[PDB]
Amino acid sequence: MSETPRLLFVHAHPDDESLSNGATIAHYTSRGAQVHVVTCTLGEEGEVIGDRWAQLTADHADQLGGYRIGELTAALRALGVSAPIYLGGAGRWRDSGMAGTDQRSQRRFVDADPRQTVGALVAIIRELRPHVVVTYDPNGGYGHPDHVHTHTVTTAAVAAAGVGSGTADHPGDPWTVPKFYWTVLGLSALISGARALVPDDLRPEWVLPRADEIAFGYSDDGIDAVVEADEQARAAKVAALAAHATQVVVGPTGRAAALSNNLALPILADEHYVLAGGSAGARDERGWETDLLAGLGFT
Amino acid sequence: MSETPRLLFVHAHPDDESLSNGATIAHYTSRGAQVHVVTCTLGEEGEVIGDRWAQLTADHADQLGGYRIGELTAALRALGVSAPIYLGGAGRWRDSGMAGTDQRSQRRFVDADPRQTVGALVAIIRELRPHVVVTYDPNGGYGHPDHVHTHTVTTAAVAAAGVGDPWTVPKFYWTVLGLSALISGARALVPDDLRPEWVLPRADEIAFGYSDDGIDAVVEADEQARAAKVAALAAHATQVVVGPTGRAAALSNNLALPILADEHYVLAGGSAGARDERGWETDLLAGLGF
Ligand SMILES: [Zn+2]
Ligand SMILES: [Zn+2]
Repeated sequence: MSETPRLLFVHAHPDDESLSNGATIAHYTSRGAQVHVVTCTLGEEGEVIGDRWAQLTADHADQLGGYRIGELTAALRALGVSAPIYLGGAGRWRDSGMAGTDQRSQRRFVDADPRQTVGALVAIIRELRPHVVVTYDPNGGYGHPDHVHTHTVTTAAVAAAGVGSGTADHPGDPWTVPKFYWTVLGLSALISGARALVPDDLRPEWVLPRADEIAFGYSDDGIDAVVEADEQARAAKVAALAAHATQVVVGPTGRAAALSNNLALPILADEHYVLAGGSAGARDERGWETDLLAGLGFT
Repeated sequence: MSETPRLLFVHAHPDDESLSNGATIAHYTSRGAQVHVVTCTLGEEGEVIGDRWAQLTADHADQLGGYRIGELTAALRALGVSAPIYLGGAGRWRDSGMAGTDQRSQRRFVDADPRQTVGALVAIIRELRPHVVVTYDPNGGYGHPDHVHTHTVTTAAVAAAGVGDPWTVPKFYWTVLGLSALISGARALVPDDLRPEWVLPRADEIAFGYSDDGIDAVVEADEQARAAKVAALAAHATQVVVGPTGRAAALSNNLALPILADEHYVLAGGSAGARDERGWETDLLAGLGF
């Protein structure tokens, strides 16, 4: 274990950390926890909002990933995290592209040698020795191929990290992650969130989404934990999303945001999780932990 | 010619603005002038110093140009310039690489249609109406293909901008290396100015230095401007490292170079103002009535 708590979030693209776990990250950094984010790709295949950087996309100059390094860096800082960590090194494994898009590249993350991807993340785990690790559920949240792959890699890495390896002269330093969570979308919290939005929250060109285009929400019964952050944490999440300016636009009141598809989304203080490995601590009347560190003895 | 002076520097790659003109840019912005820099490529084909960003290069992830946007932005801000301007839009025309090289892209600046490149720069000039424009000499300084191309495009644009909305650039300069100042700067360096891996230069590693009689103007830096130049170079961390005393720097080849605040120019168009005992203007704006 040790004295200051340590948490690790493993994501696919720049912005995933803020969209999924921004409020949770800021929550824990503000309480003196050591939090790191690992990002598995630079996001080379992203769309761009606005004209200024529009020629950086893969179908033009194809330089978007390098630009998003600065966005990620600023977003992490807003969340209280000091620097990005790109799996295998910045630029190692390329954004694999949205589902269904047939993509040309011989460096795609989904195609990468599991020995290398898993090996890279085992090293990070063993170095950082996180008490909590967080990543996507098996369907990668909304089904993005890198999200699914990030889940597969991270699951395998968590399993390998605590197992003895290395040679007689170079023994591994194994670390068994105490608690392993999937970050997931809470269906009910989202409905509540969308329903609380007023026209003043939206930009004129944004459309509210209907049931069908949203999406893959867990029921309260499928959820094991929540971090219910305060307004200071939520405002950090807002600032982190604003920093990903090519990817995400925050509305006039900071209550809502939208990606390039112009679907308005609420920016919530509550973030939900499924416990995939380890022992739960105390659960409330919903059956949820209210602290990812629960049972680990920091309180 | 509004009485606030307006200056435009046209460069090939991120860092060229600070290596060539950093002190001059800071000198003028600190004095309330309107200064802009146009950068013609993102520098996609650059090498990288250090391991952190090493896989960004064109023979790995090929994403370095997008990363260098932030380096340029920070460098510009250290010089008092609020934002980068990439010719034709960020990413329009690619870094063409060193001479002799070597690439898959057909978006190279050197191969670009003159109508588009010159057209783009003409629009910027008519928009900014600079009193002074600066770019490389005809050999592009040290001969980088993009630097030669930048000179060619800028020269064509300056000529075209004032022909029938039109702006005739009052004064057009080439930024050049001063031979004498480079020799003296190199000589003044001591091993403490360098980092472990760097090599002190000699009479050998010079090349394209202009003589004092071939120079028309100098902007002599005060300490605030030199310090801004040093901060700007430092911001281009993938390309340039400043030494421990801030008096020397080196690119990826590890050849130490003095950080010479005094920057020299050849008047390529327009009329000179007052010259000093060296035969040099000491202000690019000389004779324009500010
Ligand atoms: Zn993603
Ligand atoms: Zn250059």
